[PDB]
Amino acid sequence: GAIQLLKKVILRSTVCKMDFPKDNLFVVYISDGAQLPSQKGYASIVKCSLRQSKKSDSDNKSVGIPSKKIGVFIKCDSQIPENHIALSSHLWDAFFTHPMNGAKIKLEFLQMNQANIISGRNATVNIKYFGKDVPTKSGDQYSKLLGGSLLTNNLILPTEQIIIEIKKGESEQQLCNLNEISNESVQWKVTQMGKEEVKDIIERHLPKHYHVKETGEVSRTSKDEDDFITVNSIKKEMVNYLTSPIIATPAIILDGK
Amino acid sequence: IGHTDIPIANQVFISRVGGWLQSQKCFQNIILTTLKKFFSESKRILCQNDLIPIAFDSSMADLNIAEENDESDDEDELGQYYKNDSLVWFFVTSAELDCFSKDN
Amino acid sequence: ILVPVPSEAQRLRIFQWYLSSHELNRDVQQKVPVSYMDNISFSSLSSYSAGLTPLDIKSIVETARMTATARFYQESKKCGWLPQSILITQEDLSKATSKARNEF
Repeated sequence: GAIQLLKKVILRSTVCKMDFPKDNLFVVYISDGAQLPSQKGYASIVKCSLRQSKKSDSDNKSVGIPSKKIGVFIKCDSQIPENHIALSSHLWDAFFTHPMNGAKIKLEFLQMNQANIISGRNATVNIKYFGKDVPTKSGDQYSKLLGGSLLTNNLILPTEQIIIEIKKGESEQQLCNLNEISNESVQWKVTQMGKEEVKDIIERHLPKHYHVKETGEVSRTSKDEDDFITVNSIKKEMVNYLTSPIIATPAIILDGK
Repeated sequence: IGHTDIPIANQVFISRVGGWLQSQKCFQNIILTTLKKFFSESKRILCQNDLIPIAFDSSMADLNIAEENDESDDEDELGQYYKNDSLVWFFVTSAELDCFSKDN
Repeated sequence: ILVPVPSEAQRLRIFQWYLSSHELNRDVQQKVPVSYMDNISFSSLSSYSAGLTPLDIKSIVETARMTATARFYQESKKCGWLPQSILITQEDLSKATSKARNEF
Protein backbone atom coordinates (compact mmCIF):
# COMPACT_ATOMS: atom_id res chain seq x y z
CA GLY A 1 0.00 0.00 0.00
CA ALA A 2 2.95 2.30 0.57
CA ILE A 3 3.83 4.71 -2.21
CA GLN A 4 5.91 2.94 -4.84
CA LEU A 5 9.41 4.42 -4.81
CA LEU A 6 11.21 5.68 -7.91
CA LYS A 7 14.96 6.16 -8.35
CA LYS A 8 16.87 7.08 -5.19
CA VAL A 9 20.10 9.10 -5.27
CA ILE A 10 22.44 11.16 -3.12
CA LEU A 11 23.39 14.73 -3.94
CA ARG A 12 25.88 17.40 -2.85
CA SER A 13 24.44 20.22 -0.75
CA THR A 14 24.92 23.70 -2.21
CA VAL A 15 24.48 27.08 -0.54
CA CYS A 16 24.15 28.78 -3.92
CA LYS A 17 21.12 30.92 -3.10
CA MET A 18 18.39 30.60 -5.73
CA ASP A 19 15.05 32.36 -6.07
CA PHE A 20 13.18 29.69 -4.10
CA PRO A 21 9.75 31.23 -4.75
CA LYS A 22 8.09 32.14 -1.47
CA ASP A 23 4.81 30.64 -2.73
CA ASN A 24 5.93 27.17 -1.61
CA LEU A 25 7.61 26.13 1.64
CA PHE A 26 9.40 22.79 1.07
CA VAL A 27 10.97 22.81 -2.41
CA VAL A 28 14.47 22.30 -3.81
CA TYR A 29 16.52 22.77 -6.98
CA ILE A 30 18.30 20.11 -9.02
CA SER A 31 20.27 20.28 -12.26
CA ASP A 32 18.23 19.93 -15.44
CA GLY A 33 20.95 17.85 -17.11
CA ALA A 34 19.30 14.71 -15.71
CA GLN A 35 15.69 13.56 -15.94
CA LEU A 36 13.46 14.07 -12.91
CA PRO A 37 10.77 11.34 -12.89
CA SER A 38 8.72 13.07 -10.17
CA GLN A 39 8.39 16.47 -8.53
CA LYS A 40 7.70 15.12 -5.02
CA GLY A 41 10.17 13.18 -2.92
CA TYR A 42 11.96 12.90 0.39
CA ALA A 43 15.32 14.27 1.48
CA SER A 44 17.49 13.15 4.39
CA ILE A 45 20.90 14.38 5.51
CA VAL A 46 23.49 11.69 6.24
CA LYS A 47 24.93 12.36 9.67
CA CYS A 48 28.71 12.15 9.78
CA SER A 49 29.71 10.97 13.25
CA LEU A 50 33.06 12.51 14.11
CA ARG A 51 32.74 12.11 17.89
CA GLN A 52 33.55 8.44 18.41
CA SER A 53 36.44 9.25 20.74
CA LYS A 54 36.43 7.36 24.06
CA LYS A 55 34.89 4.51 22.03
CA SER A 56 31.23 5.22 22.77
CA ASP A 57 29.03 6.74 20.06
CA SER A 58 25.53 8.16 19.47
CA ASP A 59 24.12 5.28 17.40
CA ASN A 60 20.74 3.60 17.87
CA LYS A 61 21.98 2.40 21.28
CA SER A 62 20.23 4.70 23.80
CA VAL A 63 19.87 7.36 21.08
CA GLY A 64 17.22 7.28 18.37
CA ILE A 65 17.64 8.67 14.87
CA PRO A 66 15.65 11.87 14.15
CA SER A 67 13.32 12.02 11.16
CA LYS A 68 15.80 12.24 8.30
CA LYS A 69 13.16 11.43 5.67
CA ILE A 70 11.28 14.69 5.04
CA GLY A 71 8.94 15.30 2.13
CA VAL A 72 9.82 18.07 -0.31
CA PHE A 73 8.92 19.13 -3.83
CA ILE A 74 11.39 18.79 -6.70
CA LYS A 75 12.08 20.96 -9.75
CA CYS A 76 14.99 21.21 -12.17
CA ASP A 77 17.36 24.08 -12.88
CA SER A 78 19.85 24.78 -15.65
CA GLN A 79 22.22 27.10 -13.78
CA ILE A 80 22.75 24.84 -10.75
CA PRO A 81 25.83 22.64 -11.29
CA GLU A 82 25.21 19.07 -12.37
CA ASN A 83 24.93 16.50 -9.58
CA HIS A 84 24.04 19.16 -7.02
CA ILE A 85 21.10 20.13 -4.84
CA ALA A 86 19.82 23.38 -3.33
CA LEU A 87 17.43 23.33 -0.37
CA SER A 88 14.89 25.89 0.79
CA SER A 89 15.85 27.61 4.03
CA HIS A 90 12.81 26.02 5.66
CA LEU A 91 14.34 22.66 4.75
CA TRP A 92 17.62 23.62 6.43
CA ASP A 93 15.76 24.62 9.59
CA ALA A 94 13.69 21.43 9.44
CA PHE A 95 16.88 19.36 9.27
CA PHE A 96 18.12 21.47 12.21
CA THR A 97 21.14 22.78 10.31
CA HIS A 98 22.33 26.05 8.84
CA PRO A 99 22.99 26.48 5.11
CA MET A 100 26.19 24.67 4.18
CA ASN A 101 27.70 23.33 0.96
CA GLY A 102 28.94 19.80 0.42
CA ALA A 103 26.54 18.02 2.77
CA LYS A 104 25.41 14.75 1.22
CA ILE A 105 21.63 14.38 1.03
CA LYS A 106 19.97 11.02 0.44
CA LEU A 107 16.81 11.55 -1.59
CA GLU A 108 14.13 9.57 -3.37
CA PHE A 109 11.10 10.51 -5.46
CA LEU A 110 7.55 9.12 -5.58
CA GLN A 111 4.73 8.87 -8.13
CA MET A 112 1.27 10.39 -8.53
CA ASN A 113 -0.96 7.36 -7.96
CA GLN A 114 -2.35 7.11 -4.44
CA ALA A 115 -5.67 7.37 -2.61
CA ASN A 116 -4.30 7.27 0.95
CA ILE A 117 -3.48 10.93 0.38
CA ILE A 118 -6.14 13.03 2.08
CA SER A 119 -8.35 13.87 -0.90
CA GLY A 120 -10.00 16.87 0.69
CA ARG A 121 -12.05 15.94 3.74
CA ASN A 122 -10.63 16.73 7.16
CA ALA A 123 -7.02 17.82 6.71
CA THR A 124 -6.71 18.56 10.42
CA VAL A 125 -3.22 20.02 10.82
CA ASN A 126 -1.99 19.73 14.41
CA ILE A 127 -0.12 23.00 14.85
CA LYS A 128 1.23 22.14 18.31
CA TYR A 129 2.94 25.43 19.08
CA PHE A 130 4.95 24.88 22.27
CA GLY A 131 6.64 28.28 22.58
CA LYS A 132 6.18 31.10 25.06
CA ASP A 133 4.59 34.59 25.00
CA VAL A 134 1.18 32.90 24.39
CA PRO A 135 1.34 34.37 20.86
CA THR A 136 -2.02 34.87 19.18
CA LYS A 137 -0.83 33.13 15.99
CA SER A 138 -4.14 31.87 14.64
CA GLY A 139 -4.79 28.70 12.71
CA ASP A 140 -5.90 30.92 9.84
CA GLN A 141 -2.72 32.97 10.22
CA TYR A 142 -0.56 29.85 10.10
CA SER A 143 -2.52 28.63 7.07
CA LYS A 144 -1.77 31.92 5.32
CA LEU A 145 1.85 31.32 6.37
CA LEU A 146 1.76 27.55 5.73
CA GLY A 147 -0.13 27.16 2.44
CA GLY A 148 1.49 25.23 -0.39
CA SER A 149 2.98 22.70 2.02
CA LEU A 150 3.55 18.93 1.83
CA LEU A 151 3.16 18.01 5.48
CA THR A 152 4.17 14.79 7.21
CA ASN A 153 3.69 13.40 10.69
CA ASN A 154 6.14 14.42 13.42
CA LEU A 155 8.08 17.24 11.79
CA ILE A 156 9.29 20.46 13.41
CA LEU A 157 10.15 23.97 12.24
CA PRO A 158 12.30 25.58 14.97
CA THR A 159 12.13 29.01 13.30
CA GLU A 160 8.48 29.17 14.38
CA GLN A 161 9.19 26.56 17.08
CA ILE A 162 6.20 24.62 15.75
CA ILE A 163 5.82 20.83 15.83
CA ILE A 164 3.23 19.25 13.55
CA GLU A 165 1.81 15.71 13.43
CA ILE A 166 -0.73 15.99 10.61
CA LYS A 167 -3.92 14.20 11.65
CA LYS A 168 -7.19 13.27 9.93
CA GLY A 169 -9.51 12.89 12.90
CA GLU A 170 -7.83 9.91 14.54
CA SER A 171 -6.24 8.71 11.28
CA GLU A 172 -2.74 10.08 10.72
CA GLN A 173 -1.13 10.99 7.39
CA GLN A 174 2.32 11.61 5.92
CA LEU A 175 1.56 13.52 2.70
CA CYS A 176 -0.71 16.27 1.39
CA ASN A 177 -0.71 18.93 -1.32
CA LEU A 178 -2.29 22.37 -1.44
CA ASN A 179 -3.04 22.03 -5.15
CA GLU A 180 -4.95 18.74 -4.86
CA ILE A 181 -6.89 19.80 -1.73
CA SER A 182 -9.53 22.44 -1.07
CA ASN A 183 -8.34 25.12 1.34
CA GLU A 184 -11.64 24.79 3.22
CA SER A 185 -11.02 21.12 4.06
CA VAL A 186 -7.87 21.84 6.13
CA GLN A 187 -8.42 22.54 9.83
CA TRP A 188 -5.93 24.50 11.94
CA LYS A 189 -5.60 23.99 15.70
CA VAL A 190 -3.73 26.42 17.97
CA THR A 191 -2.77 25.26 21.48
CA GLN A 192 0.23 24.70 23.75
CA MET A 193 1.23 21.15 24.66
CA GLY A 194 2.34 20.16 28.13
CA LYS A 195 5.80 21.53 28.79
CA GLU A 196 6.87 18.12 30.14
CA GLU A 197 6.40 16.34 26.82
CA VAL A 198 7.89 19.34 25.01
CA LYS A 199 11.01 19.09 27.17
CA ASP A 200 11.20 15.35 26.50
CA ILE A 201 10.73 15.90 22.76
CA ILE A 202 13.50 18.50 22.56
CA GLU A 203 15.79 16.34 24.71
CA ARG A 204 15.20 13.36 22.42
CA HIS A 205 15.31 15.17 19.05
CA LEU A 206 16.73 18.69 19.37
CA PRO A 207 20.47 18.50 20.10
CA LYS A 208 21.72 20.73 22.89
CA HIS A 209 24.12 22.52 20.51
CA TYR A 210 21.64 23.47 17.77
CA HIS A 211 19.89 26.85 17.95
CA VAL A 212 18.41 27.79 14.57
CA LYS A 213 17.94 31.38 15.75
CA GLU A 214 19.97 33.45 13.29
CA THR A 215 19.82 36.52 15.53
CA GLY A 216 20.55 34.37 18.58
CA GLU A 217 24.05 33.84 17.19
CA VAL A 218 25.06 37.36 16.18
CA SER A 219 26.83 37.15 12.81
CA ARG A 220 25.93 40.61 11.45
CA THR A 221 28.33 42.21 13.92
CA SER A 222 29.10 45.15 11.64
CA LYS A 223 30.20 43.00 8.69
CA ASP A 224 29.29 45.49 5.96
CA GLU A 225 30.14 44.25 2.48
CA ASP A 226 33.33 46.30 2.38
CA ASP A 227 34.92 46.32 -1.08
CA PHE A 228 38.63 47.08 -1.37
CA ILE A 229 38.47 47.53 -5.11
CA THR A 230 42.13 47.90 -6.07
CA VAL A 231 43.18 44.89 -3.99
CA ASN A 232 40.52 42.88 -5.83
CA SER A 233 43.09 42.82 -8.64
CA ILE A 234 44.42 39.96 -6.50
CA LYS A 235 41.16 38.50 -5.21
CA LYS A 236 39.73 37.96 -8.70
CA GLU A 237 42.86 35.98 -9.55
CA MET A 238 42.98 33.98 -6.32
CA VAL A 239 39.45 32.60 -6.61
CA ASN A 240 40.16 31.58 -10.20
CA TYR A 241 43.38 29.88 -9.14
CA LEU A 242 41.52 28.36 -6.20
CA THR A 243 38.58 27.47 -8.46
CA SER A 244 40.92 26.19 -11.16
CA PRO A 245 40.25 22.47 -11.72
CA ILE A 246 43.91 21.59 -11.07
CA ILE A 247 46.31 22.99 -8.45
CA ALA A 248 50.03 22.32 -8.79
CA THR A 249 50.41 22.10 -5.02
CA PRO A 250 47.51 22.16 -2.56
CA ALA A 251 48.69 25.38 -0.92
CA ILE A 252 48.78 29.09 -1.67
CA ILE A 253 50.13 31.69 0.76
CA LEU A 254 48.75 35.22 0.99
CA ASP A 255 51.36 37.53 2.50
CA GLY A 256 51.15 41.05 3.87
CA LYS A 257 52.83 43.57 6.11
CA ILE B 1 29.99 -27.51 -11.21
CA GLY B 2 26.89 -25.36 -11.56
CA HIS B 3 26.27 -22.39 -9.30
CA THR B 4 23.14 -24.19 -8.11
CA ASP B 5 25.11 -27.21 -6.87
CA ILE B 6 27.53 -25.17 -4.72
CA PRO B 7 26.68 -25.81 -1.05
CA ILE B 8 25.88 -22.95 1.31
CA ALA B 9 27.73 -22.74 4.62
CA ASN B 10 26.37 -21.55 7.97
CA GLN B 11 29.38 -20.69 10.17
CA VAL B 12 32.64 -19.54 8.58
CA PHE B 13 35.76 -18.98 10.67
CA ILE B 14 38.09 -16.43 9.06
CA SER B 15 41.52 -15.65 10.50
CA ARG B 16 42.42 -12.04 9.80
CA VAL B 17 45.65 -12.04 7.80
CA GLY B 18 48.51 -10.47 9.72
CA GLY B 19 49.42 -7.16 8.15
CA TRP B 20 50.67 -3.72 9.04
CA LEU B 21 47.21 -2.37 8.18
CA GLN B 22 45.36 -4.89 10.35
CA SER B 23 47.35 -3.77 13.39
CA GLN B 24 46.31 -0.11 13.66
CA LYS B 25 43.85 0.17 16.54
CA CYS B 26 42.55 3.37 14.92
CA PHE B 27 41.44 1.39 11.84
CA GLN B 28 40.08 -2.02 12.91
CA ASN B 29 36.44 -0.92 13.17
CA ILE B 30 36.28 0.51 9.66
CA ILE B 31 37.92 -2.70 8.41
CA LEU B 32 35.37 -5.03 9.99
CA THR B 33 32.56 -2.76 8.80
CA THR B 34 34.01 -2.98 5.29
CA LEU B 35 33.96 -6.77 5.50
CA LYS B 36 30.39 -6.81 6.78
CA LYS B 37 29.28 -4.60 3.89
CA PHE B 38 31.25 -6.49 1.25
CA PHE B 39 29.61 -9.76 2.24
CA SER B 40 26.25 -7.99 2.57
CA GLU B 41 26.39 -6.80 -1.05
CA SER B 42 25.57 -10.21 -2.54
CA LYS B 43 26.42 -13.90 -2.53
CA ARG B 44 30.09 -14.87 -2.69
CA ILE B 45 32.07 -17.97 -3.66
CA LEU B 46 34.99 -19.19 -1.57
CA CYS B 47 37.35 -22.11 -1.06
CA GLN B 48 39.17 -23.48 1.95
CA ASN B 49 42.60 -22.00 2.70
CA ASP B 50 41.81 -19.11 0.34
CA LEU B 51 42.43 -15.36 0.79
CA ILE B 52 40.15 -12.33 0.47
CA PRO B 53 41.45 -8.80 -0.27
CA ILE B 54 39.64 -5.62 0.76
CA ALA B 55 40.36 -2.12 -0.54
CA PHE B 56 39.21 0.79 1.61
CA ASP B 57 39.56 4.55 1.87
CA SER B 58 41.64 5.06 5.01
CA SER B 59 40.71 8.76 4.97
CA MET B 60 37.31 7.78 6.40
CA ALA B 61 39.02 6.48 9.54
CA ASP B 62 37.75 8.83 12.25
CA LEU B 63 34.70 9.72 10.12
CA ASN B 64 32.55 7.03 11.71
CA ILE B 65 29.36 7.74 9.79
CA ALA B 66 26.65 5.79 11.60
CA GLU B 67 25.47 2.35 10.52
CA GLU B 68 21.84 3.55 10.48
CA ASN B 69 22.53 4.48 6.83
CA ASP B 70 21.11 1.07 6.03
CA GLU B 71 22.53 -0.46 2.84
CA SER B 72 23.42 2.97 1.47
CA ASP B 73 21.62 3.13 -1.86
CA ASP B 74 24.22 5.10 -3.82
CA GLU B 75 27.24 3.12 -2.67
CA ASP B 76 28.63 4.18 -6.06
CA GLU B 77 28.35 7.92 -5.45
CA LEU B 78 29.70 7.06 -2.00
CA GLY B 79 32.61 5.12 -3.47
CA GLN B 80 33.50 8.13 -5.60
CA TYR B 81 32.97 10.11 -2.41
CA TYR B 82 35.51 7.60 -1.12
CA LYS B 83 38.65 6.43 -2.86
CA ASN B 84 39.94 3.02 -1.78
CA ASP B 85 43.57 3.65 -0.86
CA SER B 86 44.76 0.86 1.46
CA LEU B 87 44.43 -2.90 1.12
CA VAL B 88 44.05 -5.76 3.60
CA TRP B 89 43.84 -9.55 3.35
CA PHE B 90 41.76 -12.16 5.16
CA PHE B 91 42.21 -15.92 5.54
CA VAL B 92 39.32 -18.38 5.40
CA THR B 93 40.14 -21.11 7.91
CA SER B 94 36.85 -23.01 8.10
CA ALA B 95 33.28 -23.14 6.80
CA GLU B 96 30.35 -24.95 8.42
CA LEU B 97 27.83 -26.85 6.31
CA ASP B 98 25.75 -30.02 6.52
CA CYS B 99 25.36 -30.61 2.76
CA PHE B 100 28.40 -32.75 2.00
CA SER B 101 29.67 -32.61 -1.59
CA LYS B 102 32.70 -33.80 -3.53
CA ASP B 103 33.93 -30.21 -3.82
CA ASN B 104 33.49 -29.19 -0.20
CA ILE C 1 74.58 3.38 1.98
CA LEU C 2 74.12 6.84 0.46
CA VAL C 3 71.45 7.57 -2.15
CA PRO C 4 72.84 10.21 -4.55
CA VAL C 5 71.04 12.96 -6.39
CA PRO C 6 69.76 11.37 -9.63
CA SER C 7 72.19 11.29 -12.54
CA GLU C 8 71.31 11.88 -16.19
CA ALA C 9 69.96 8.40 -16.93
CA GLN C 10 68.23 8.41 -13.54
CA ARG C 11 66.35 11.59 -14.47
CA LEU C 12 65.59 10.05 -17.86
CA ARG C 13 63.93 7.09 -16.14
CA ILE C 14 62.15 9.41 -13.70
CA PHE C 15 60.60 11.17 -16.68
CA GLN C 16 59.77 7.85 -18.35
CA TRP C 17 57.85 6.97 -15.19
CA TYR C 18 55.98 10.22 -14.53
CA LEU C 19 55.11 11.08 -18.13
CA SER C 20 53.62 7.60 -18.58
CA SER C 21 49.92 8.16 -19.23
CA HIS C 22 48.37 6.23 -16.34
CA GLU C 23 50.47 8.15 -13.82
CA LEU C 24 49.06 11.43 -15.16
CA ASN C 25 45.50 10.04 -15.26
CA ARG C 26 45.58 9.17 -11.54
CA ASP C 27 43.53 12.10 -10.19
CA VAL C 28 41.85 13.19 -13.44
CA GLN C 29 38.16 13.15 -12.51
CA GLN C 30 37.23 15.30 -15.51
CA LYS C 31 36.25 13.12 -18.46
CA VAL C 32 38.86 14.46 -20.88
CA PRO C 33 42.05 12.33 -20.84
CA VAL C 34 45.57 13.68 -20.42
CA SER C 35 48.61 12.95 -22.59
CA TYR C 36 51.58 14.59 -24.30
CA MET C 37 52.77 15.16 -27.85
CA ASP C 38 55.33 12.63 -29.05
CA ASN C 39 57.83 15.24 -30.31
CA ILE C 40 59.31 15.76 -26.83
CA SER C 41 63.12 15.53 -26.69
CA PHE C 42 63.46 13.71 -23.38
CA SER C 43 67.27 13.83 -23.44
CA SER C 44 67.13 17.63 -23.59
CA LEU C 45 64.89 17.72 -20.52
CA SER C 46 67.23 15.36 -18.67
CA SER C 47 70.23 17.53 -19.54
CA TYR C 48 68.40 20.69 -18.43
CA SER C 49 67.37 18.85 -15.23
CA ALA C 50 70.77 19.49 -13.64
CA GLY C 51 70.85 19.65 -9.85
CA LEU C 52 67.31 18.50 -9.06
CA THR C 53 65.53 15.77 -7.11
CA PRO C 54 62.67 13.46 -8.09
CA LEU C 55 60.17 15.42 -6.00
CA ASP C 56 61.13 18.52 -7.98
CA ILE C 57 60.52 16.48 -11.14
CA LYS C 58 57.02 15.77 -9.84
CA SER C 59 56.54 19.47 -9.15
CA ILE C 60 57.66 20.49 -12.64
CA VAL C 61 55.63 17.84 -14.46
CA GLU C 62 52.53 18.88 -12.51
CA THR C 63 53.22 22.53 -13.32
CA ALA C 64 53.45 21.59 -17.00
CA ARG C 65 50.13 19.77 -16.65
CA MET C 66 48.86 23.07 -15.24
CA THR C 67 49.96 25.36 -18.03
CA ALA C 68 48.58 22.79 -20.46
CA THR C 69 45.17 22.57 -18.77
CA ALA C 70 44.82 26.34 -18.43
CA ARG C 71 45.74 26.86 -22.08
CA PHE C 72 43.37 24.10 -23.20
CA TYR C 73 40.37 25.43 -21.26
CA GLN C 74 41.14 28.96 -22.43
CA GLU C 75 41.22 27.75 -26.04
CA SER C 76 37.94 25.88 -25.59
CA LYS C 77 36.37 29.10 -24.32
CA LYS C 78 38.03 31.12 -27.10
CA CYS C 79 37.27 29.24 -30.31
CA GLY C 80 34.50 26.89 -29.20
CA TRP C 81 36.06 23.97 -31.11
CA LEU C 82 37.09 21.65 -28.30
CA PRO C 83 39.93 19.19 -29.04
CA GLN C 84 39.65 15.62 -27.74
CA SER C 85 42.46 15.56 -25.15
CA ILE C 86 45.14 17.64 -23.42
CA LEU C 87 48.67 18.24 -24.68
CA ILE C 88 51.92 19.49 -23.14
CA THR C 89 54.53 21.38 -25.16
CA GLN C 90 58.30 21.63 -24.95
CA GLU C 91 57.77 25.33 -24.24
CA ASP C 92 55.54 24.50 -21.27
CA LEU C 93 58.17 22.20 -19.77
CA SER C 94 60.89 24.77 -20.47
CA LYS C 95 58.96 27.45 -18.59
CA ALA C 96 58.29 24.96 -15.80
CA THR C 97 62.05 24.34 -15.63
CA SER C 98 62.64 28.08 -15.44
CA LYS C 99 60.10 28.41 -12.63
CA ALA C 100 61.64 25.45 -10.79
CA ARG C 101 65.16 26.86 -11.03
CA ASN C 102 63.77 30.19 -9.86
CA GLU C 103 61.99 28.89 -6.75
CA PHE C 104 64.95 26.62 -6.00
